[PDB]
Amino acid sequence: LESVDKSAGQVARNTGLLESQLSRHDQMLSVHDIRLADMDLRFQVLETASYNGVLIWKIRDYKRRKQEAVMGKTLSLYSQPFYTGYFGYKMCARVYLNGDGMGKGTHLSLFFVIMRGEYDALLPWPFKQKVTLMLMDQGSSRRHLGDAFKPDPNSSSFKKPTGEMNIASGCPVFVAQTVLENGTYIKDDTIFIKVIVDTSDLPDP
Amino acid sequence: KTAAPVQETLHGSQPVTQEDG
Repeated sequence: LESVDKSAGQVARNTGLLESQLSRHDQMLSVHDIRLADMDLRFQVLETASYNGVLIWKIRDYKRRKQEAVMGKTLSLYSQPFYTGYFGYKMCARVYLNGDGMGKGTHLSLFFVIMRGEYDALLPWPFKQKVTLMLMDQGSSRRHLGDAFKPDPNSSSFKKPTGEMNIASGCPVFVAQTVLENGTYIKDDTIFIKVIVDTSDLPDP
Repeated sequence: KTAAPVQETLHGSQPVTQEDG
């Protein structure tokens, strides 16, 4: 037995059959998992996208996300896109809590983004809307640190997007880190930022 | 008669810090 022992062994040339199939699943379950896990973000995102010219991005795990810009590894964070409506400007928002450039480690920089979202095409270009950038405190009234600024249509951050996102255009200078952490701006270890796109006087139906 | 703010630079490929002066 060694010629037909392989006959009995043909049943072993079966192992690789069950095997090779199972492979097709760890693949899928993974791809699916990466997808399931993927559907989560999108579902955690669809729930938190403002539709009326304003934003309130809630930042937590703070002392975790500072030691990322401070010990360089996870510098900037972004909010969620917030539109003027459902089919318009996909204005995102990124935070440089430690800072970037002329306010890096001596200030907390926060800027206003503008994204490319289908309905850029039909909507008036270039961006030309007021954008009040403020900081929300958890405590009492607590002054809402931040300002706006009128878009200088010549700014290369207000064009009609051509790539996934735009050129930031906020303030590398916002709140001296020595004031942000010198308050309650980080209650329960969490901060909040309010964005305001002065839509006020705009052509309406 | 609007407002003159800051723009940014434009990313590259190599190591370096987010700068635009």
